[PDB]
Amino acid sequence: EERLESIISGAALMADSSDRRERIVAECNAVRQALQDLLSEYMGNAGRKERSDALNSAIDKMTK
Amino acid sequence: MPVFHTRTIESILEPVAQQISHLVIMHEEGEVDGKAIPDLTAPVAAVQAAVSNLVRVGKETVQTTEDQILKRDMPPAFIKVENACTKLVQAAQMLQSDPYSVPARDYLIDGSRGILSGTSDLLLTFDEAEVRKIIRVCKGILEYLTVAEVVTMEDVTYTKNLGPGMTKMAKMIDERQQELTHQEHRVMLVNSMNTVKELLPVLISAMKIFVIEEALKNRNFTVEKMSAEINEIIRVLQL
Repeated sequence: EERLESIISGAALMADSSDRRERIVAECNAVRQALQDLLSEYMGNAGRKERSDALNSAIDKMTK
Repeated sequence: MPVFHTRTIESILEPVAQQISHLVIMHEEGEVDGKAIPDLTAPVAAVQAAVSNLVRVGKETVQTTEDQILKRDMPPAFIKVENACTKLVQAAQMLQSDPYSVPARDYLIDGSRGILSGTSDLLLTFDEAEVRKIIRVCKGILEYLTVAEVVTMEDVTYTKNLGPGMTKMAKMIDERQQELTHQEHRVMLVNSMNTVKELLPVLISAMKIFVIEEALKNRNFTVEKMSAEINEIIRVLQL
C-alpha cells in the first residue's frame, strides 16, 4: 500500500542535497579558449573589425 | 531560430564557429596571401592539452555513469575531437617547414571544424543525458498518478509522500527553461508546468471528494489532464 508509493518514489523523487557538468563545461571552455587563441594568432591582429568589437563590448556594458 | 539549443553550449561554440567564418571569408579574400605564418606549434600544444583533459574527463564520466545511452554515445565524440587535433598538429608542422604554405590552409580549417564539431557532440550527448534525468522524475510522477484510482483518508499520506517529488520536478523544469534558447519551447514548459501545479490542489480535493460515480470521473479526469501536461513536458523536453 504505502510501499507502492515508495517502490516508485525510489525512482529519484526526493531532495538532492549535494560537479561533472561544470567540469565538462569547464574543459569545453578550455578547448574553446585554446582553439580561439590558435586562430587569433594565425590570422594575426590584421584585417578584421576590432573597433566595432570594442564598442559593442562597451555598449552592452551600459546594459548587460 | 538559434543553432545551439542551450545558452551554455551556445556561449561556448558560437564564437568559435563565427571565428572560423572570419577566416574562410579572409582566405577567400586573399587577406593572408604571401604572408608568413608565425609558429603555431605552441598554440596547437595548448589545444592538445585542452582536448586531452576534456577527453580524460569524458572517459571518466562514461565509466562512472549509470546512463546506458550516455555510455555508448560519448566515446565517438572523443575520437572526433582527437583526430581533429591531429589535423591541427600536421598543419602546425606544414607551416613550420613552410611559413607560406597554402595547402596547410586546409588541415587548419578541417582541424578547427573537427574540434568544434567533436565538442558540440560531446556537449549534446551530455545534455541528452541531463534531459533523461528530468524525464526520469517526470515519468515517476506519471506513475505516481496512476496510483490514484486506488485510494479512504487511511490509504492522503499519499499526497504527503508526493510533495517532495512534485518539487524536484518543478525545479528541474524551471531551471531547464532558463537554459533553452528556443523561446517557444520555454513558454510551453512554463505553461504546462504552471498547469500541473495549479491542478495539484484540485487533484487532492478531487480525492477528498472521494468520501457514487461522479466523484470518480471528476478525479480520473484530473489525473488525465495532469498526465497530459506532464507528457507534454517530456515531449517538449526532447525537441
